[PDB]
Amino acid sequence: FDILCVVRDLVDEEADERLATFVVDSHVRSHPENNARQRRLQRQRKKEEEISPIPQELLMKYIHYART
Amino acid sequence: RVTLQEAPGTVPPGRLPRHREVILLADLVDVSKPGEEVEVTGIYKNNYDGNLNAKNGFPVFATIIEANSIKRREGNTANEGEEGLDVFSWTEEEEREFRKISRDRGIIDKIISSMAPSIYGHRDIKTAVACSLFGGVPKNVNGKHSIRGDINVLLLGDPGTAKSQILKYVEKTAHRAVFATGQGASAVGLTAS
Amino acid sequence: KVITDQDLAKIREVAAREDLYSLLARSIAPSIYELEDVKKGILLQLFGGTNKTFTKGGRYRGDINILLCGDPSTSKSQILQYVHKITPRGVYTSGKGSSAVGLTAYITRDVDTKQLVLESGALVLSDGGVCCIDEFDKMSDSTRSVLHEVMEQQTISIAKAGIITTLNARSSILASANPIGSRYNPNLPVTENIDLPPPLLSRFDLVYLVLDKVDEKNDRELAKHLTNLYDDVLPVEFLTMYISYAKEHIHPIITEAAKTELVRAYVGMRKMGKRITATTRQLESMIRLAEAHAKMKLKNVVELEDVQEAVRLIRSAIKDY
Amino acid sequence: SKFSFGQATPRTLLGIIRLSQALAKLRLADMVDIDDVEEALRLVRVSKESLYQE
Amino acid sequence: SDEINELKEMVKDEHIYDKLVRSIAPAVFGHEAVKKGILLQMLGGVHKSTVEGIKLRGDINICVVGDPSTSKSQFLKYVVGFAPRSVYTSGKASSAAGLTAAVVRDEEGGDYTIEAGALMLADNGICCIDEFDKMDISDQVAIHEAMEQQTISIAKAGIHATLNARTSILAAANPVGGRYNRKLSLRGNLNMTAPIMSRFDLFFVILDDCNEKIDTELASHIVDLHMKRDEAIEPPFSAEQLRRYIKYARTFKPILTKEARSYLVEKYKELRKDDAYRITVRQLESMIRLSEAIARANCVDEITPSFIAEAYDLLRQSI
Ligand SMILES: Nc1ncnc2c1ncn2[C@@H]1O[C@H](COP(=O)(O)OP(=O)(O)OP(=O)(O)O)[C@@H](O)[C@H]1O
Ligand SMILES: Nc1ncnc2c1ncn2[C@@H]1O[C@H](COP(=O)(O)OP(=O)(O)OP(=O)(O)O)[C@@H](O)[C@H]1O
Ligand SMILES: Nc1ncnc2c1ncn2[C@@H]1O[C@H](COP(=O)(O)OP(=O)(O)O)[C@@H](O)[C@H]1O
Ligand SMILES: [Mg+2]
Ligand SMILES: [Mg+2]
Ligand SMILES: [Mg+2]
Repeated sequence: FDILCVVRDLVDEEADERLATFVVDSHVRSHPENNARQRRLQRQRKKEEEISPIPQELLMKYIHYART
Repeated sequence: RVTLQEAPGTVPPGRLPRHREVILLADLVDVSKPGEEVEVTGIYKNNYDGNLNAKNGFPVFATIIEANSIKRREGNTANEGEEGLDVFSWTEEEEREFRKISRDRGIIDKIISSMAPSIYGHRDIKTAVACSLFGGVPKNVNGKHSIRGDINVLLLGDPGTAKSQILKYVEKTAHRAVFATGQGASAVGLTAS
Repeated sequence: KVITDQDLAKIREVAAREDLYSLLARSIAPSIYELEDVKKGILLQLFGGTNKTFTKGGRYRGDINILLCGDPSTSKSQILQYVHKITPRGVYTSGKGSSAVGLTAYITRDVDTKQLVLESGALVLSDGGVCCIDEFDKMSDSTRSVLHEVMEQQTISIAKAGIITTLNARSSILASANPIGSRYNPNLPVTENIDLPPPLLSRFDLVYLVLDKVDEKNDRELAKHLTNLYDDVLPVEFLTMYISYAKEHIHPIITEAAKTELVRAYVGMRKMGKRITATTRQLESMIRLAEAHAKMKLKNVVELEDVQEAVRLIRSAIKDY
Repeated sequence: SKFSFGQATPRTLLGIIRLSQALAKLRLADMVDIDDVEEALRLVRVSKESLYQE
Repeated sequence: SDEINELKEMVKDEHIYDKLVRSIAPAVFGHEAVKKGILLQMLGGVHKSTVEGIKLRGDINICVVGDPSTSKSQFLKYVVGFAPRSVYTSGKASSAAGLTAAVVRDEEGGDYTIEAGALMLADNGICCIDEFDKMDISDQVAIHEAMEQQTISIAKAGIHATLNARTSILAAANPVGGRYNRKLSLRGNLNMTAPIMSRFDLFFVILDDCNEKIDTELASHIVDLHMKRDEAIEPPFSAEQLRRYIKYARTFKPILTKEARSYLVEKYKELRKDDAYRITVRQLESMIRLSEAIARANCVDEITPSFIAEAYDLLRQSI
């Protein structure tokens, strides 16, 4: 194994607060309720922009191109 | 010719699968490999079968599919929202966009930050995942020495530290991915049998 | 190849007899000597309790299960053979036995016809009757799980070969067991001797420990009986017909006096023991036994006598336990 | 003690009467005699105990 | 039209929430705490998927521990015969399939084939396991992915597949000893390990007392069940009414308000502090799941802090 990543779960006020806030925000963001196809794509892009600097599909294409 | 069978995921639980025979003409051959999950666009055709009639006792016609297009659905359940036969293929404009993105100084930081955006932290598990996804360059020195060019990663952590979600994201992003569980995998289910 | 009005009159005349219980107990096992309690329990199991089909509640089983464990010298398989000869419906099986058809439903191939056929097991074929299992000790894990499911849900479910079906198995069980060694050791508890899971052993309403203790008087009397083999008794056919009629027509119902007696008996049994002398299962078992006893007398009402008889049979088995 | 093969049971009885009946058949005399029963008992003893004690 | 009027009448009731709890498994006596858990499990939580294909579970798992003869099985029996999709099984499964999937090959030529399991068959339903404390090793490892990832992954000779297992597990287990030892903690009384214990949203413990009054009350109730038959059971709402209302509630998809979000973070912080290891990140989502289910019971599309508080008590009771 080239890289080993050990993950520890420790109780910390600041870390717990930040993680809980992010998890709650993500859960609210993914709520199903929260041209027509173009409008859907635009709202999906707006939702994605919050948490990722690069579009996911563009990222997959980038990875494939770089590998090939 | 291939034997198309209902995928385990879509068949009702505990019921026998149904199958059809798909005919692949020129330029379509070898595109689908056994054990894969594919979506087949074709023509639904029927023909007279004597043995069928004989066996059934009724005038029943055999059925086949003449493949028009094949889309590799294996490991692409979460990518069904896109369009095109291949979602990992690119156009010339997209290649220019890739070059423009790459020329940026902070490309690596953005790439790492874009790995599993829904997972809060673990910037050390995202860096390793990105490195594994991109991989290295295999080498063959003078045709005698072979050096591996892939990166393996192991996550040894606490029960609720978002490891399975990371694996699922890697499966979604990778061009060809396979997911297996601990005891669900046999010594020859991996490798070859 | 090599029920009438008179039959009903004869049945009613027999029922009117005062010593009907003893007569039936004797007629069940003429050749078995000095096992009155076991014979009474077997009779009550044969008659069975009342099946309740509840709206809002579900299904409450009226069957009675009896376990015949103890020393190998005593007669235990002959009792099962007699029960088979008497019960209108039932099958004979031994755990881990290739000769028997099987205890669980399975999917097989019809050699004759080269066709796929779903064959029902012994428990399914015993629906509404008594299933006698000769050798409970040696049994497959799978078979034990099937037995647990049958005694819990009363249905067998199979989801193999592309078939998803559930088969009714509303049948009573009368199993026999032997100790781990050459004899049953009184010092150790019953659970250790019988070598069965505590869960599966706690589902039998009545548990009988027939032990061949070496007693001069008992040995002499048994020898006299056996050598002589070389109180009226009813024919087997009439007994089977009587059981069939009682199980088909009579349906007893609990009354206020029966309710009071049952509540008082359960409270008293609980107060005996901290050690738990009895559980709620010991109340449903008493209810079933009282209903079966009422069935035996061709009564549509459960009275105080039936409850008194039930508490006594249940208590004697608990005392062994 | 642990030396005994097993406790006598009514099965041992039935076997004893079976052996006595077989010996009577051998004798060609209808009535089973005490000698036949004694012979069966001694056969039962010498089948196991005779060699075990050695 | 008549049914609609009944539906509107039920939601108009002020004490609707209490009545539903009291109308679950009326045969069982004096176990309102367990009934509330089963009702919430049936309603379930909103299933959500992130913007990159990561799935967030929305099903509630309940484990019931109790001494023998405590109506543990009765709860599973009622759920089996009431919920639309459900399967009754036991940890010591007879079938080669078991809880999870298994592979069977017709002898010779014929290739390996997939045989459905308990969890598979109960897809989009509730799988009731009679004895969770006796599951096979294979199943114990296998059930790790099913309870959280909602999938079953198999890679055997010539066959590889991912099987949907979107089910809610309602399991009943016995204490490791003969009876529940109050002195020891819940972890000690249970053979379950930390990973599995975290995947369960709620825990319920049923004890066996010996008080005369309790025994008399329980003993009489059972007798009247056989005596009065259906007349003995008079729940506020019949099975048909409850079934229709539950289906109506599942249509709602409540959201989290701004006040609830801030309150939600604070409660998780307090819960983690007391732990310092039953508490983890999975419990933060469990409160979200329970909060949605409680909102559905009230037929309300916005989760208020009061609903969040109610979820907090239920998790604390499990500790
Ligand atoms: N009360 C009794 N009356 C008559 N015979 C009896 C009695 N008790 C024991 N026996 C005799 O004991 C022998 C027991 O035979 P049986 O076939 O019932 O054994 P079993 O219980 O199946 O034995 P094992 O556990 O060794 O398999 C029979 O010969 C039976 O005659
Ligand atoms: N609170 C109760 N109300 C009514 N009946 C009860 C109650 N508690 C126990 N019982 C009775 O207990 C009997 C036996 O219990 P049940 O079959 O539900 O499983 P259990 O013994 O608790 O579980 P297990 O099989 O895991 O030991 C049931 O028939 C039920 O009538
Ligand atoms: N760092 C994190 N950021 C966001 N969500 C998290 C994080 N850690 C855990 N979670 C949540 O908790 C759950 C963890 O389950 P999972 O990671 O599948 O278990 P395991 O770690 O055993 O594979 C996930 O559903 C995930 O949404
Ligand atoms: Mg995991
Ligand atoms: Mg026998
Ligand atoms: Mg149970």
